[PDB]
Amino acid sequence: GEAPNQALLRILKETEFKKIKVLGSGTVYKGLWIPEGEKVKIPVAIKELREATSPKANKEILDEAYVMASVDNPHVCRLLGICLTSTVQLIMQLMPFGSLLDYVREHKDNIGSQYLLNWCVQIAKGMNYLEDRRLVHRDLAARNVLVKTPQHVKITDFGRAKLLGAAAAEYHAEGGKVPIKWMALESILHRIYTHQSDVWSYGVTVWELMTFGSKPYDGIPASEISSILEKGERLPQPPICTIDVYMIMVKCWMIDADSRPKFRELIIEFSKMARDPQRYLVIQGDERMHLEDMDDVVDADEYLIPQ
Ligand SMILES: */C=C\C(=O)Nc1ccc2cccnc2c1
Repeated sequence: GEAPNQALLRILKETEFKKIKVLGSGTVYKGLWIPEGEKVKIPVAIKELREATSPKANKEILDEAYVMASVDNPHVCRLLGICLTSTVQLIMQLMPFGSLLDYVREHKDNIGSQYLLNWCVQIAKGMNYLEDRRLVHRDLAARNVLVKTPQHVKITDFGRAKLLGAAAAEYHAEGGKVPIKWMALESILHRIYTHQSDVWSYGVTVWELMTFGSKPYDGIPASEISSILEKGERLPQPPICTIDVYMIMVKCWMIDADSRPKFRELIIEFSKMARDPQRYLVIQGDERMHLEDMDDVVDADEYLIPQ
């Protein structure tokens, strides 16, 4: 019916890694992973559940683990393994600069057009790969992209991710706390999710980046979004955006899903713009901007296990 998912899920001993410090409150730690019987140290982020008495929460972390184990792309976050102690631990690649949402808010005065457009390309490559894998993210947002380096971002948070119905080329959900301000009209109205609903949220994510992390429809209640969208209203042109960039964002927000660009087309359009960034974004001072033993440290991206 479909191709078998031969991804490996790696179980790690808790003695294989050291928590160095806390990054956020379950709880995320900065840490180091020594693959058992390998002379390598891998910077990791270790996500540990708090209560561990919640069967619900345990199902949710393993779903995430299932999806992150099944993706292998330079622009999607990858899981190194899980640890089944009292509290289940997810070990992933450390992404030391944090979320791109925070990163553009914190660095709004240092970020030039070449970085914004290259990020739009990389997120499009990430999302096109996911589409190839028949995977619908359903929660794409500048908060859900992480910064390995200012040159290199990755889509994260597969908590909401689901497969597309090949026989049913759409997903059908039922309740929760949801990101109304990022969602396609068909999603808010009919809980319909596709790759094309992922393109709508890709549009909003590009608007967050191009406004240096402004809040979409700030001050408008979630209850009002569906009406506003139905009245043909959309997020306004960011000051730095040429009409070229903004028109692409607007195409991602068309009511007809099949009228939106494909991720493969967004790769192409942002790359053309990436070859001449000052033609496509106008930024003040753009021209003048730049962004134990570590002996056996290697990045996760240079740590490959056989396929
Ligand atoms: C690409 C693996 C991954 O998802 N890494 C991840 C997750 C959370 C987080 C928080 C703070 C710093 N780095 C990371 C990295």
